[PDB]
Amino acid sequence: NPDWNFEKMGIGGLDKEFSDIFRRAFASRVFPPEIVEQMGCKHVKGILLYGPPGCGKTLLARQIGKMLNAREPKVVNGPEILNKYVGESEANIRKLFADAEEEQRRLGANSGLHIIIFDEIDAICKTGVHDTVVNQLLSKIDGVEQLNNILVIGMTNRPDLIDEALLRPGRLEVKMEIGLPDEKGRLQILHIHTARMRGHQLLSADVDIKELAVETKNFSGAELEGLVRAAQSTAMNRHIKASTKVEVDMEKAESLQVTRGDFLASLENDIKPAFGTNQEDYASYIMNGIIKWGDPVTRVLDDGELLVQQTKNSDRTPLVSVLLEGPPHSGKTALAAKIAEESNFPFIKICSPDKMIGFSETAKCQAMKKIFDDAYKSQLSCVVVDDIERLLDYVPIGPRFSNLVLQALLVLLKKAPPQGRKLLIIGTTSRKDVLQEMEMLNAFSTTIHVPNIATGEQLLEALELLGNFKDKERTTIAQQVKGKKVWIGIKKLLMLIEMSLQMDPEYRVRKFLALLREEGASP
Amino acid sequence: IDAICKQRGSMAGSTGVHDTVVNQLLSKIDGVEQLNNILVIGMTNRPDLIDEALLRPGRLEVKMEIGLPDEKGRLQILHIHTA
Ligand SMILES: Nc1ncnc2c1ncn2[C@@H]1O[C@H](COP(=O)(O)OP(=O)(O)OP(=O)(O)O)[C@@H](O)[C@H]1O
Repeated sequence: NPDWNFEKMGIGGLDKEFSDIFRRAFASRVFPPEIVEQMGCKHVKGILLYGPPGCGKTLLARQIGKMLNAREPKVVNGPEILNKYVGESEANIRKLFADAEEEQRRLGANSGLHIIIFDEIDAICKTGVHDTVVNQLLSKIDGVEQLNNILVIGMTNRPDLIDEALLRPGRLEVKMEIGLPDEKGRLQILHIHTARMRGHQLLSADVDIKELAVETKNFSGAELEGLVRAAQSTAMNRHIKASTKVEVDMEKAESLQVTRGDFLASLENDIKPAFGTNQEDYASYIMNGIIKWGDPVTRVLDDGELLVQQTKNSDRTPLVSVLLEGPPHSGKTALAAKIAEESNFPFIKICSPDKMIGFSETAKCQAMKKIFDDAYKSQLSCVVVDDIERLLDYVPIGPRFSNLVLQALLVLLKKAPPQGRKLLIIGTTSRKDVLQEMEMLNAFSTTIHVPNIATGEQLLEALELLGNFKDKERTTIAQQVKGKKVWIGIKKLLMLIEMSLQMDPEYRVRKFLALLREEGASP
Repeated sequence: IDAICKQRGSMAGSTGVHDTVVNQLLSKIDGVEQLNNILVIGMTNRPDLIDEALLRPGRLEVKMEIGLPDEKGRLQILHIHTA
């Protein structure tokens, strides 16, 4: 039988798609032809493969051409059919059907299978020349005479611009989607390149190919080869003392080694990716780390762990929400980012207003919808939304705000993901009364409170952990602040310390204390 | 180079002479026959108008940006022109 493997194709994921085809898309072929003719059914003869540029599509087509006792596939590269003279292109299109018609007449459908490969079909299919070509191809594929031994495979990166009539059933039946070169493929390519040098013992042992493969992301085979060549260039130039004139070469220009340093230098400053990659700048939201100046941090973190484990191991509460609360400058987004990082989930993302400046309500709604749609594809995911009041931009005058964003958030806060999947949501804000007065506080399942430095001993402990002031100043600070309560956030404390450290040592303490007096307050 | 090479299509004419030129150039630079004793240098003011196909691995694939000079460059240019 066809006995699909998909490991035959030397790739990954095809498991699912191969299954599809072998079991149900294609199957009439294996079935006895007489019964197929007797009842009905229709052999599939149209497959379209769409995805970003890569070597997977051509390799898959070659594997299929090896996946059957067929002829040699006929491949046309680009719009070579187009001709200056009238009539040549459609003539050639018909000329391609040579052996097919030969077998479709001498043995009809009872002959060998014919494979047709189209590269960048979008160029030819989408004014007289183009419409004539499209009509000729459509008639030849499906016309008065039916061919039962021709298969057409097309590859494109812009499926939206293909003719709709070409997607009618019986012309392009099967749809296939492609992706990018995975980590295992990148390792295979790097091994196919490097090994040659490994055999000659010319490669430094310090090189670790796994690390290089990990660093390279979104790099195709050509890009990896270019990176290797640039590493070779940086290695060989060590002996090329060329200058304004060009001396070139030395007594050690041979027996060269593509060292790791050359690889890294070429990767950073020589060869740039043509697509880039993702980005997770947790350092942006966590710039100065977390310092345990008291008990509240531990309480917040423990509640976060409890919520995470409830989300992970629940059956009838697949969706859970929580709200971070506190006064301004209390450090709320950093704690949420820390909890998300400690979650250890496959999918984590942050929605922040810093990425939406000058947007209208519709753009913000579309961005949020896209993020949640992406989150709905994984098995268990976490999402954090910070500065809710800056999202539905709010002003105490009027008051004024955006209703579309508020309604979208209210709808999204209680929509469960598809069956068998888990989602966690963490929201941060510094204005609870406003949200409560909007009837939005009842959507969240629970809340947590972020406090501020209250007692002087906590301030002294924070100073000691920061390690900025010495014992002499600490004695006076404790003397003057121990017998009184304080009210300050950590971010403001860092700002005050940085501001006060500018002046000369004789005044610093006083200046600092002066500032601490001006910023004092009570809840 | 941008005068000759522009994105395929995107032109309103019946002759279609702006596409055959690009296709012939692409075939000759990188075709079935392997020619490896040539180097092509192309300079332009508007890199965007160039057809995307010509800018890729194999075809061209090394691109330099010449920017405004710095204080040292200005000094060198003035010295050169005042020598
Ligand atoms: N124990 C801590 N908890 C939280 N943040 C801390 C802690 N120690 C140091 N930090 C740092 O203090 C800063 C807190 O600022 P953050 O942006 O988290 O506060 P915020 O209340 O969200 O700000 P704002 O109210 O001004 O929008 C961060 O740089 C964070 O890394």
